[PDB]
Amino acid sequence: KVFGRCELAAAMKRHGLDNYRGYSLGNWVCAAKFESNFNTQATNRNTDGSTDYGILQINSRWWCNDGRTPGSRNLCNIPCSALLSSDITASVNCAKKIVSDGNGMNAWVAWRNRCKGTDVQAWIRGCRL
Ligand SMILES: CC(=O)N[C@@H]1[C@@H](O)[C@H](O[C@@H]2O[C@H](CO)[C@@H](O[C@@H]3O[C@H](CO)[C@@H](O)[C@H](O)[C@H]3NC(C)=O)[C@H](O)[C@H]2NC(C)=O)[C@@H](CO)O[C@H]1O
Ligand SMILES: [Cl-]
Ligand SMILES: [Cl-]
Ligand code: NA
Repeated sequence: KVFGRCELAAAMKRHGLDNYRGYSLGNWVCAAKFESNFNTQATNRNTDGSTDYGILQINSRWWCNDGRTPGSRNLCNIPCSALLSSDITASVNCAKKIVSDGNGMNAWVAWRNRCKGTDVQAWIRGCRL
């Protein structure tokens, strides 16, 4: 599924991401825009052999099992394919674990480089929330 901006904002709000660990909703919508262009099916392979999955591009070396990232952990206890679903529940639940892990949203390179320190509330302007 390719979400609309406000559609995704509303879905993320319902799943408790607004102000989760202090990150306003706009941060999460911004991170999803630049990680995946709002496409739940996005995948990208990294040089270390791990793969990033889904709307928040969650990485298979630490967070999910895809059967081909040797010596990886599965800290979210889920197959990486669960993260590609049109239902964002699995991605959100896993992201909550990632963002609690100490480095905050800096775990998302696109958030660090393209969202951090910007006017992120712009990502939710015009949305009925
Ligand atoms: C969205 C996504 O999948 N992002 C990936 C990043 O998570 C990943 O960076 C490394 O991720 C983990 C968690 O953010 C870090 O491990 C933790 O680091 C803290 C701080 O040092 C430490 O206190 C924790 O105990 C430790 N926990 C565990 C379980 O390991 C790790 O430090 C991150 N970065 C580095 C440079 O090590 C990167 C790199 O694989 O990929 C993203 O896609
Ligand atoms: Cl907000
Ligand atoms: Cl933080
Ligand atoms: Na993993």
